[PDB]
Amino acid sequence: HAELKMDQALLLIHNELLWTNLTVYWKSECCYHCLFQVLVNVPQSPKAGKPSAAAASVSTQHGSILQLNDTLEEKEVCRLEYRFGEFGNYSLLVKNIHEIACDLAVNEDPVDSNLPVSIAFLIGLAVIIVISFLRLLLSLDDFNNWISKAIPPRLRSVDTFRGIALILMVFVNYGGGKYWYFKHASWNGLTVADLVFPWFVFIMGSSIFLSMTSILQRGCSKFRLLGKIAWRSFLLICIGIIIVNPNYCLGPLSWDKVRIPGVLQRLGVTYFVVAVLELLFAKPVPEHCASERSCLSLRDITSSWPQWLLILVLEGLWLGLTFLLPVPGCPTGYLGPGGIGDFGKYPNCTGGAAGYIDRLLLGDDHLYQHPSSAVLYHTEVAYDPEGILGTINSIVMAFLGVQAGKILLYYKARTKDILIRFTAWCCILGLISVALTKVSENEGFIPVNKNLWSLSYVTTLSSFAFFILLVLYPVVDVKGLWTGTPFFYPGMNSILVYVGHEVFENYFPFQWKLKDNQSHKEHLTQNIVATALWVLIAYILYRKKIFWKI
Amino acid sequence: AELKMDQALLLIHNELLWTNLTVYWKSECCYHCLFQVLVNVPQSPKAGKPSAAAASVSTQHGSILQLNDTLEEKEVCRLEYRFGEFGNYSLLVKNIIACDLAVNEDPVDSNLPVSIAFLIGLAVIIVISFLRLLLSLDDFNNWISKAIALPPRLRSVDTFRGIALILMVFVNYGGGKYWYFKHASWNGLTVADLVFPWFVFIMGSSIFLSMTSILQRGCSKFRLLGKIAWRSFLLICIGIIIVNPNYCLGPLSWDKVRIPGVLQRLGVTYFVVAVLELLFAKPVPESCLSLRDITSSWPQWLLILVLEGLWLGLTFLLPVPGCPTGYLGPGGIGDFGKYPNCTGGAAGYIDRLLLGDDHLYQHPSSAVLYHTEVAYDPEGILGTINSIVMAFLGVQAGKILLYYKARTKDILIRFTAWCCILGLISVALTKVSENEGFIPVNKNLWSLSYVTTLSSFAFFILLVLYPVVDVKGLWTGTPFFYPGMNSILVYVGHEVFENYFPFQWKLKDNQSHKEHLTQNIVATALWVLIAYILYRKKIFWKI
Ligand SMILES: CC(C)(COP(=O)(O)OP(=O)(O)OC[C@H]1O[C@@H](n2cnc3c(N)ncnc32)[C@H](O)[C@@H]1OP(=O)(O)O)[C@@H](O)C(=O)NCCC(=O)NCCS
Ligand SMILES: CC(C)(COP(=O)(O)OP(=O)(O)OC[C@H]1O[C@@H](n2cnc3c(N)ncnc32)[C@H](O)[C@@H]1OP(=O)(O)O)[C@@H](O)C(=O)NCCC(=O)NCCS
Ligand SMILES: *[C@@H]1O[C@H](CO)[C@@H](O[C@@H]2O[C@H](CO)[C@@H](O)[C@H](O)[C@H]2NC(C)=O)[C@H](O)[C@H]1NC(C)=O
Ligand SMILES: CC(=O)N[C@H]1[C@H](Oc2ccc3c(C)cc(=O)oc3c2)O[C@H](CO)[C@@H](O)[C@@H]1O
Ligand SMILES: CC(=O)N[C@H]1[C@H](Oc2ccc3c(C)cc(=O)oc3c2)O[C@H](CO)[C@@H](O)[C@@H]1O
Ligand SMILES: *[C@@H]1O[C@H](CO)[C@@H](O)[C@H](O)[C@H]1NC(C)=O
Ligand SMILES: *[C@@H]1O[C@H](CO)[C@@H](O)[C@H](O)[C@H]1NC(C)=O
Ligand SMILES: *[C@@H]1O[C@H](CO)[C@@H](O)[C@H](O)[C@H]1NC(C)=O
Ligand SMILES: *[C@@H]1O[C@H](CO)[C@@H](O)[C@H](O)[C@H]1NC(C)=O
Ligand SMILES: *[C@@H]1O[C@H](CO)[C@@H](O)[C@H](O)[C@H]1NC(C)=O
Repeated sequence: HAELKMDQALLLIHNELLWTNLTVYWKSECCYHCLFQVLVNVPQSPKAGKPSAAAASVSTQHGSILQLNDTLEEKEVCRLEYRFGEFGNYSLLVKNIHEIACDLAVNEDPVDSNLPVSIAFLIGLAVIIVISFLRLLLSLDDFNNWISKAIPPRLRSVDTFRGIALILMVFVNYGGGKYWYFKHASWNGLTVADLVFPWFVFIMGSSIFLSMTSILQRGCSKFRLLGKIAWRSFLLICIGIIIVNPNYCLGPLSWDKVRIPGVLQRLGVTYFVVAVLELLFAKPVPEHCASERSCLSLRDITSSWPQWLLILVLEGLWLGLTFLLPVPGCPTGYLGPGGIGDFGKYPNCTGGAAGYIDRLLLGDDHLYQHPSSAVLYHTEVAYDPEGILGTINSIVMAFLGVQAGKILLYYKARTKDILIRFTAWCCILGLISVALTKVSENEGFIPVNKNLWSLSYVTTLSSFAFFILLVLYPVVDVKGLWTGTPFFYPGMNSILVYVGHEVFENYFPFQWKLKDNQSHKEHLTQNIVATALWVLIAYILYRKKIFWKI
Repeated sequence: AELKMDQALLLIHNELLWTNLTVYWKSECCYHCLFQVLVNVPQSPKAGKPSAAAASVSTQHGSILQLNDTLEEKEVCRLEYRFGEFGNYSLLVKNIIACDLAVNEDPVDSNLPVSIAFLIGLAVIIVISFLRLLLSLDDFNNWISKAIALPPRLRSVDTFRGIALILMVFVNYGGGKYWYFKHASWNGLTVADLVFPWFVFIMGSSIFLSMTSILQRGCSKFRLLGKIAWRSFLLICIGIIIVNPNYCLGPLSWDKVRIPGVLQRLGVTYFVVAVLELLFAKPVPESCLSLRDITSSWPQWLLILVLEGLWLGLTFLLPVPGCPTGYLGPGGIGDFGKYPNCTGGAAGYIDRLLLGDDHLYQHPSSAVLYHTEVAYDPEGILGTINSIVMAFLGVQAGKILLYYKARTKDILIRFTAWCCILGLISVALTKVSENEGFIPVNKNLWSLSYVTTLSSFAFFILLVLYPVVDVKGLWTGTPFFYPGMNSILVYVGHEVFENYFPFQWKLKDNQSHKEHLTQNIVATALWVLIAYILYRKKIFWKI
């Protein structure tokens, strides 16, 4: 409604005081321990009855804490903790009451982002898009008729899970309407965009076990499956480094500024490690005890105890490196965001041990230069979310996916046992996560961090994945009440969809110029249309059996 | 240092204290250009101290310099030297009025055998590296076990298309930024200008070679018409969406979308010529001079002649407002600058009238030389007629290849006859001159002489490829038909992956031909390798 943009409310401040230099400090409520950034400097009023006013633009995404203290006296005047709307015209008046108090007034009502659209506009847009697609499909055959008138099967629950993850990833990678909850969490906590990648690693591990056991029971030597695993991991790493990581619109690729790690690099490294582990210890899948009712046998874990032992050793290594690796110019065992986080006393300390290891082994230029904490915590250093330390927890979560595959493939005709074990695993992983985080975004022993790929992050997302599998496997596999109707085509063409949406970022169907580039509705509509078009492309590549696999 | 690629720093010293000298430059290859001012050199402040002015002159080909006084407006000397890349030329002029132009530093001249011998050396090095990398694949693994469509594709059309694809991948990436590996500014023929017409010719030949097989094997005409229409629509949509816009500048908008394009023109011509062939389709029949391939296509020939007449009439007779009728010139400063905004003439006027100025090629091939300020699309509306004509010439080549399958001599005789006829037509039209003649060879207008010249070249290439690769089998096209079978995928990939690392990386110095040429050769070799890899796995993409 003004020169504002993208969750930014203009806050006029009337310094009605006569002889006080007033400065205005602001800090979002999302910050755990952040410095009070300077917002605006409102000078003293020249005379009584003629206040001096200045214009400042506060944020809107999540809360706002305003601190007013005298610039010269360095004494607090008053504090506010308002939640300014998207395009509000809030006005703050500070004046003597008789000591000094500030009054906040809402000159113009906010647009109330996500309140107006809520679910009503979402349902309306979905219905309109569906009607338009159906009309286009029906009228498409009209042109063809005018001329005539003139003269071991793939598991479907895993496919639906991967399709859900892929749809969510395509939505949140394109922006997801540029909403704060559809983007990545700044440093800690969990958002909608933070869920997909751990789910992808979990499904990768489950598919690793499924494919491994299917190929081995087909009568194939381990020395050929090892070559397949190594080649697939190498292809993943190379594809990521060459195609996915760099933004070639900026310019040609130069090794001095090549981002070595990435999503596909991490996927390939973890795939190689966990698949080679499973190949090394690959027990044949045994038949059930013919009861299949409420069997308590833990043969699934007692047949994979070496893999579990090595995974726990790796997790202990991750904990030791995170909490006991002296980082120069940084507290040992740091988990904060740096920049202005933790009151700003460690500005060049994003990540801590993981960031130090990344900057040491790979160099500062070979890391993600725009980490998710840069926007909020003002981190000036380069931290890569897919670093080296986090690869250990990525391997751990891939192995948890392997465990889920073991659960769902050992007891193939014992769906009650499958659900019992999925419930048990979800419960125990949730208990571990709730012990580590203590139900807190930034408190607890190990908060839910994606950039660090925290152990609590892995446990929380693995519990979510186990619950999702518990919901999907009966409905989509056993009961058959559902088939993942809009989901499993991306589930089958995951790699194709990922590579395509990484390449065809700005292409017209997935991205077009907007009338209002600072509108949430326009961005959300564009991102939803792009996601729906990627689902349509995956469905087309399913109808014509074009399944790209590595 | 301060110089750029294909430029020489021309120092100019004037020993005259009574006449300021302004320096006018004009490239030798331009037909009729205004003498654009190069540098203004003031008079010498005192005797024995000539004023020094430094200017950079294009060294690609020719440099006509005229010095005339800025006050008396009278010329003092004229020189037509052809400078060299990264040179250092000092031009001293004194009252004796004569101009010396003594060269100080010898030019690098990267267009010299440093682009031939070095190219061969780079190719040898790349081949050796690839062979060494491929050799150590199975031997190491073995040593580690101790520690533990009724007829086949012609392959001549495929080799021709593969040559065209290699050329397009090389010259689209820049081709070393050489002047002869780019599109000639308006009239003229270069290595880049030869690619697209060959693609249209091969498209027509494949149109016939596939249409007759489809009709003879198991299919009807209505399903084939549906397939032709769907393929044309797909090509047009791909050209509009994926290929034409360069999305690195931002999201697509309708006010800045280029409606014409390479694939749009190919799809439109495919639709038109394939529909004509399907409508007038007759079985192929099994004589030193039969002439059946024309008696069996006389209706299509009549339609093509009518289309050619329409193209000629529109080009030479459509009244362009604020422009002479029958204008084949480039506008800008071309044709003595009397038509600053007339690029294309009738074809450009039709494009701007129908599709609008905003939906055209913002940066045509004449902007670099003739300084045109208007938008002219080489793949416009009017040139589609000549594209259809050459697609039908390719269809005629396919008719020759398919009628006389039994008698190879009956194919070579027709090929040499058609090549000679089209070469004679082109010689008559252009008067063996790039800028003279009735209709000079011009890719931007897709001139009729351009179509005839490139079709004669294509007929000669087919006449030298069909025997060698098919009749006696001297040489299958080892680096050629692998892209020949994946043409559409190769084009789409190099139109999508222009900037990706294997095909493009950062250079030590962007103003160097030995670097750009190596980059483009590596990219083309990698595209040939990718097409070969897809051929090995049989992942051919069609439609
Ligand atoms: C890389 C990626 C394809 C690996 O996932 P996957 O589950 O291993 O995917 P694929 O379908 O490629 O699986 C490969 C093999 O898994 C096996 N498999 C997969 N699903 C299976 C199932 N439901 N039942 C049995 N086997 C299965 C098969 O053997 C398949 O190969 P085959 O069909 O040739 O035998 C996938 O995780 C991905 O697309 N990642 C990129 C997305 C991402 O990481 N996003 C993060 C945010 S950017
Ligand atoms: C592929 C392209 C050249 C035109 O297609 P084509 O020449 O007809 O080749 P395709 O490989 O698409 O083949 C299409 C048909 O020709 C057939 N065909 C091609 N060569 C053949 C041969 N030698 N013998 C028999 N049939 C042949 C194919 O089998 C297919 O027929 P089907 O319908 O029976 O499957 C075109 O789409 C393209 O690549 N354009 C980009 C290149 C370009 O224009 N560059 C300009 C510079 S940017
Ligand atoms: C705004 O002014 C208040 C009032 O002084 C500051 O509060 C104290 O500032 C001193 C700095 O001299 C600190 O040592 C104290 O810890 C602060 N708190 C208390 C309770 O005394 C406040 O810090 C000022 N704002 C900023 C951003 O510095
Ligand atoms: C769900 C998610 O965002 N995952 C990873 C993320 O993927 C992305 C992130 C952003 C984009 C962008 C901006 C556009 C696009 O079209 O493609 C993307 C893909 O890239 C970062 C590492 O490269 C990490 O923050 C995340 O692990
Ligand atoms: C030999 C040839 O390719 N000619 C066509 C030409 O191709 C090009 C030209 C330029 C580029 C560029 C700039 C980058 C790229 O990576 O791709 C290209 C492809 O595009 C113009 C119309 O689009 C016309 O001059 C011709 O039809
Ligand atoms: C407030 O600051 C201004 C300079 O920005 C200064 O001129 C003025 O005197 C200050 N007010 C007081 C009361 O010191
Ligand atoms: C906010 O309200 C004040 C009150 O007068 C007004 O002057 C100002 O223009 C308003 N802001 C906008 C953006 O309309
Ligand atoms: C050359 O140009 C200068 C401008 O600096 C001018 O003063 C001088 O008169 C000119 N020479 C002649 C001969 O007019
Ligand atoms: C330079 O001066 C000469 C002298 O008359 C003139 O003929 C020529 O056209 C001039 N060059 C231009 C105007 O480009
Ligand atoms: C060109 O030669 C002159 C005369 O020797 C010299 O002063 C000048 O620096 C040279 N230019 C370059 C770029 O070396």
